[PDB]
Amino acid sequence: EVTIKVNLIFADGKIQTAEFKGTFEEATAEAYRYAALLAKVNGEWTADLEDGGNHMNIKFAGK
Amino acid sequence: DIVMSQSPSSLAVSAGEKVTMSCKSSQSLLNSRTRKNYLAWYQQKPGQSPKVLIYWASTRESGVPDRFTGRGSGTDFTLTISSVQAEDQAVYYCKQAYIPPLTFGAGTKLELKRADAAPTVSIFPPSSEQLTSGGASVVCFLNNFYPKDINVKWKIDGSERQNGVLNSWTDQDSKDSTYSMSSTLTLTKDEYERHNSYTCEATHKTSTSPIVKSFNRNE
Amino acid sequence: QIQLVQSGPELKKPGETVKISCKASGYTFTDFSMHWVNQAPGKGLNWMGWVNTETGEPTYADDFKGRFAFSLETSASTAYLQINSLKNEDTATYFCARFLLRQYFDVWGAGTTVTVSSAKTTPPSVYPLAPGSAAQSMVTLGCLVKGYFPEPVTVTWNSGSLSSGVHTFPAVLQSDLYTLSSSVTVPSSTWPSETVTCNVAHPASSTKVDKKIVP
Repeated sequence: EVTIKVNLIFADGKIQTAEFKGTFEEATAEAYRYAALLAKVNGEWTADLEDGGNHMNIKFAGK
Repeated sequence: DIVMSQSPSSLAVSAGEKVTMSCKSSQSLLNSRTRKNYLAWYQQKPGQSPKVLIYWASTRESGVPDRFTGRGSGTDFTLTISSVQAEDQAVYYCKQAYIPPLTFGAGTKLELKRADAAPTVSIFPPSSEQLTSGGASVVCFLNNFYPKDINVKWKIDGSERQNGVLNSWTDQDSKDSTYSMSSTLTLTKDEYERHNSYTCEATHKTSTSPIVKSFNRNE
Repeated sequence: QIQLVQSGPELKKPGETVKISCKASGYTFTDFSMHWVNQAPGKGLNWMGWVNTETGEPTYADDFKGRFAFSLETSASTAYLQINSLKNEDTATYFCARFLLRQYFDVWGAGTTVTVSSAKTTPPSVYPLAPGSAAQSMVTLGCLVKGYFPEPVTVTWNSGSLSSGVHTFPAVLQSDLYTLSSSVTVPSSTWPSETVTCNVAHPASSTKVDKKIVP
């Protein structure tokens, strides 16, 4: 049981933050699925890990 | 038993922005017969009972703001708030009623992001009524600040004090979306009187230097 | 005013039994099934099961077999939840709710909190918190409520007429006693010209104290 803290960075620069809980694997997986959900409107994305992997930045290209 | 998985666990968003919450069921919730997905969304604010927003996966209850929209079918569902407001600060739960037992998701906590705000700090010496009882409680309020992260530090005659301190934090204010905190330093009437300077220092990102509030017993 | 009224908070020692009520008002009781949902402190919702308000037949979720019973008093349009052999983990808020054909709860009771503890019921001490200075702006006043058991205590200012700019903090437990504080910020003009007093109520001890904040 961990908590992955995510920065959802959109094309316009605005930022939303989220947290996913569970095993490091599932919580990370949830973050990626959430990104795909948001991609349908925010565009393609890239993700980068930090904080020993606990922190994550997801940047959407927009369009 | 149908397991309901909600994500994210919590979301922080600025006013007026779009919010998306997801809920997934371990198995289809679509009632092939009535052709309706038995999935509902409930909103619960601090201290209150839950309140339905959406049912049949996408039907909004009368009176619920049209900024709330439910979508999905089968095992994947989403609840969307088109332009979030302070009154949307709460925990959201999806619930399936396709096959007993009815089961809820763990919920998604929704919080607002706003402009930083320094805390308003007020210190209060023990009340004569309490001292007349043999106890001394020094209270300090750090009100309406943002972000929620803040640290408090007491000092009796210029020296840090840590034992006898109780802190409490409120949920995000439903009006200005700020946070508040209370810190009580309890000492014996004897301890209290053997000292004169009492200080409450608040450290918040809004200032490089802590906001200090104090009083002198001799005054 | 269609509603479900639930009985007040309960304080019980482990091993005891408790029976809470849910009185229907404003609708045909037997037209809808009544469900029970509970919630542990700071946790999510858990479905306990339901009862047929027509026949009285109960249906329990697995995590609630054995010590939980759903009953009815049809003549009084009231549903009951009785918990036997109370355990610490039973400490939670229990809600009753009306279930509709479209598979969702449209009416909820306010909830009945059950506290399982051995701690002794204690009245709270209410201390006023007046500012040390008198500058002139916004003025912050407060009220300290400490040494009481069990939850809860209600705090209002000027009998509820003063609600804006109020911050009543969640109580903190220490050695079987709770300590709570409430602050209120008002214009320097209003106070101390106009009276300002907190109203603290602790039903568990039939305590109802009013405290005027004097400079």
